[PDB]
Amino acid sequence: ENSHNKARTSPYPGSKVERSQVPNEKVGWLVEWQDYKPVEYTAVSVLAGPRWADPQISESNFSPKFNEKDGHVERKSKNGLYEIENGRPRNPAGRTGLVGRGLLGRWGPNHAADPIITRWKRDSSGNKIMHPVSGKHILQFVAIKRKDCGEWAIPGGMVDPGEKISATLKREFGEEALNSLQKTSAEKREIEEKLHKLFSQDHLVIYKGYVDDPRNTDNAWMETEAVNYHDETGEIMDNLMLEAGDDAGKVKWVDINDKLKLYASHSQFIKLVAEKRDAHWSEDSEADCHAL
Ligand SMILES: OC[C@H]1O[C@@H](O)[C@H](O)[C@@H](O)[C@@H]1O
Repeated sequence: ENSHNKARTSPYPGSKVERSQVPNEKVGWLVEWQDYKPVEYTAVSVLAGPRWADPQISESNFSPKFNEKDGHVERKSKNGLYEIENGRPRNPAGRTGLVGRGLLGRWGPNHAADPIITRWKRDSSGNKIMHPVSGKHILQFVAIKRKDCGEWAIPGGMVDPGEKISATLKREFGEEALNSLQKTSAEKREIEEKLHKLFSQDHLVIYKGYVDDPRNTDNAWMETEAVNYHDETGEIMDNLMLEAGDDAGKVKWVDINDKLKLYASHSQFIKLVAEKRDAHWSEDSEADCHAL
């Protein structure tokens, strides 16, 4: 039922490295493939050993505790246990044609968080807006357009070592969508005040676990936790100006519907939020295909 596909594209991000070909029937690790010969690649930046990266497996003093909280490094996958073979993790979604870590710092799961902040779209009078096709109100969420992607996306990022997911969600939203890193500390508190209120009133976990990402390898992969914080009355997000963080091209409130084109698997997350919030989704019924 559909193997990961982005995790098998070439060349590997930021390189000219080509992955070994993996036929769809041979994606699952359960499938025997004695001749499987993935290319080995770990980015120079990762091999250099920065603070956010693990050492190579051979590193004498390195004894990772996979599938567990390993000190300041969360090695548990949100999709359950992952196998350890040849002393290293095996991607839970299957073969990718490349071993090593590529651009990912950690062996195993590399955690990210995606805060989906939503509010109902409102008119000049502060009332919700009903869509005629669905009869449901239009919901909006805060999206950013990165300069490196030029694609609209949920404002998320990597969990920092020793940081809790709830903290990552709040930090990323503030830094990326409210440009909090460029605030006078005084405003950083009016923000943490509004976000404190927001991040405690109406939240739902939308998705947790593996994400098909082109940075994934046989031994390291991305995982995210997408969580929706919703402002039902609009009173929390009404007087909060959006301002793109240094690494977000633009930021804006985006109307949600099934025509929305988003980065990665963010459109699927948004569809789930619309479902849970009873928001408008179907833009075109395709009824004219029978309308006569
Ligand atoms: O692709 C999975 C995740 O990767 C992270 O680097 C991004 O910041 C997230 O928005 C994305 O959901």
